[PDB]
Parts: sequence; C-alpha cells; structure tokens
Amino acid sequence: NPESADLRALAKHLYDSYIKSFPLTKAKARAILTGKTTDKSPFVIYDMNSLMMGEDKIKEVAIRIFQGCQFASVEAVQEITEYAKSIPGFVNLDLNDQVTLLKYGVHEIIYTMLASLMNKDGVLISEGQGFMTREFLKSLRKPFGDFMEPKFEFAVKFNALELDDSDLAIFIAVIILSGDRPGLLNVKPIEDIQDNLLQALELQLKLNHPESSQLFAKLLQKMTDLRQIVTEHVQLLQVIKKTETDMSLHPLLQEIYKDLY
Amino acid sequence: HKILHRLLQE
Repeated sequence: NPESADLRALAKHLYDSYIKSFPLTKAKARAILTGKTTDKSPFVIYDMNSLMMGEDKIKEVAIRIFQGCQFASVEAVQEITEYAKSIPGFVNLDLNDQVTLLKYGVHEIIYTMLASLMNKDGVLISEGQGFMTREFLKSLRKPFGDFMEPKFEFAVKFNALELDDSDLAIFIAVIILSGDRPGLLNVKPIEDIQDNLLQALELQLKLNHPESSQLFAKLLQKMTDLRQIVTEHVQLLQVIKKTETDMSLHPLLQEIYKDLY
Repeated sequence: HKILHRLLQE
C-alpha cells in the first residue's frame, strides 16, 4: 500500500547510505569469517608474538591494544556521524540535539556493529585484514582483560537474530533517534522521526524474515541491553583513566565521555 | 563538543 511504500523507500535510502558510510559491512565480514570467499584470509593474533608479526600487515602490549581500539572507535564515530546526516530530518534538528543524540548513540552503534565483526572465537580488526582471538583479549592484564568480554557476550546473543545489513541500517537509525537521551531541548521532532524508523524497521523485519517470529520485539529488548553495556564500558574507562597515567585519551572520545552516565 | 560540532557542520 502507499504508507508501506514510504517505509520501504526509507529502508532502501538508509541501506544505501549505510553501504556508503561503512567500509566493512556484515556481508563481507561473514564471508571473511566463514572463509567462503576468494580473498586472502586474515592474520590471526592469538598472543604477544603473533601481535608483533601482525603489526606489519595491519608502550606495554595491553596499552598498545587499547590505543588500537581507541583509533578504531574514532574512525567508527566519523562513519556513524556521516550516517546520521543521511537519516532524513536528522540535520534539520537543533544542532545541540544532533550532538546529544550522537554523544549517547555512537557507543551503542559501535557495539551493535562490532557484533557483525565477531564470533565466539574472536573479532575481525583493521577492516578484516586481522582477526584477534577472544582468548588473547581475555588474557590481557587487568583491567584490559575484561574490556572486550562484555562485547563478545552481547555479540553471540545479538548474532543469533541473524539480521542482515538492510535490517541493521534501520536498527542503528532507530538507536540514533532516541527521545530519552539526557539534555535534549526538543524531543517531539526526534520522537516523530523514531516513529517513522520504527515502522520502517517493523515492515523490514516482516518482509526480510517472514519465517522469523516477533524478531522486531526481540530486537527492541536488545536496545535496553545495549544501554547497560554502554554504562559498564564508561565505568571501566572511568577506572582505566585514573589507574593508568601512561594512557592518553583521544580528544573526540573525551568530548563524548565528558558528562556521560 | 567542537570536534563533534565540526563533524556535524562539515
């Protein structure tokens, strides 16, 4: 019908802008992770020695790996900011609200998109050029040992829903347009866009997974799970900042983390 | 949020 049509157009437009915005999609990451591709398999990093050999193809070691994640996050935030600008009506909002939405959104979307790069065994890094084992990351000296295990725990549950790129494009758009972010000045227009996106996501989940039973409802439960993971992550960062003085926090990360949960 | 402002304005 005509209301359906508009929601299908929005799903198509978000998907396009997702493909442009993000270098490594879930499709490629799956292809690389299965091995069922013609491309060169990724350099596996399972220990200190493998990490050192790995440097070429892609300070204490733990700190080296934390700075790695730091550079990667900053790139993710830039890709996600370009993607938010694609979300119809997002740029038309109050700039201070645009900032507030991204400020609380980016880490939730980073963890959502990290799952596409993850399996129970490890995570693809440097655009699938590397593959860092979960056991290796777990093994790091505290507090760095428990930095990524929560993201692995979430990713195995979230990966069960077998969402595809077209589902994810709308799902991340719905996360960005959250009306309950602290300090928003004009909630109504944000809620109006989220209502359009949520209907678009509902249709997309019925169409793309017609066999799937209340995928849309399970997916909305995961959004509340994501907030809890983003809080815990800020706690460890709060800890790491104070405990390690050899650690420099990237300015862009500082803007986001400043006055957050 | 000058960097965020900058990225949003770019």
